[PDB]
Amino acid sequence: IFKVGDTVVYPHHGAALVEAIETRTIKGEQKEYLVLKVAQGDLTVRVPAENAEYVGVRDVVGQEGLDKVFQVLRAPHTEEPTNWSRRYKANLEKLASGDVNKVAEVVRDLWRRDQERGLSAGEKRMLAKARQILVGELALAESTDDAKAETILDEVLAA
Amino acid sequence: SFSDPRFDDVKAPVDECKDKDMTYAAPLFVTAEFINNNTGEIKSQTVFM
Amino acid sequence: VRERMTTQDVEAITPQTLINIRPVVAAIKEFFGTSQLSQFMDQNNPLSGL
Repeated sequence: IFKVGDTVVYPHHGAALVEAIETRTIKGEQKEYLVLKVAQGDLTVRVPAENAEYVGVRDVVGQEGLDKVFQVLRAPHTEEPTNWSRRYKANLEKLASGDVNKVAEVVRDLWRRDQERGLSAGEKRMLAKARQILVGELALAESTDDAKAETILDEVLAA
Repeated sequence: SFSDPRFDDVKAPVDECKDKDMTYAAPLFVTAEFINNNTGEIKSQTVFM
Repeated sequence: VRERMTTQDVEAITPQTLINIRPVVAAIKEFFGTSQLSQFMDQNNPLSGL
């Protein structure tokens, strides 16, 4: 599955690259830990090859996944009722889910909010971090530059 | 788990510290390490201390 | 660390988010200043400095 140079997503730390796989033994078992280090967090994280999908690591989103996430960011109005604190807990859970589709739904909801009403400090920090991780994902899914992805966001948010 | 305390060079030379009231100091970096037993990982960084 | 070791969500924490240095830095800074073994260097000549 995985090899050196695999541009890979890692919940929750977003995108990151692998340097190698070290032949380390734990409990008499020479496990093949893959040594992966992220760019955002600035840290390395090595993990067994086996439990990759179990912890939740994933190949970068393919172009059809990109199309679906754009379609989810261009999604309809479907919204939550009153108790914004209820929605705060909800969309924070969504963020914690680490799925690109759900995170896009988070950022789209907060976009329709801060466009119209105006968030609070916690709301804006929420939207900021969500947009950060989503920009990282899009930049490394299109295989493009940073500001390009945010521009694609603001232009897809517009429609 | 912690390990490997290393000092970078001082941030201000002595005389300028004494002048501007800067306390003559130097940063600590400590290579931390987080390990989950149930699944098995490492979260190794270079923390500013 | 062990306090927020569980309040945080597993498979999401980083040591940077676990480690809080503020108590360390406060402890040091309240040692060198304001502690009866951290004194003004009594320098009214080289011998007193020594």
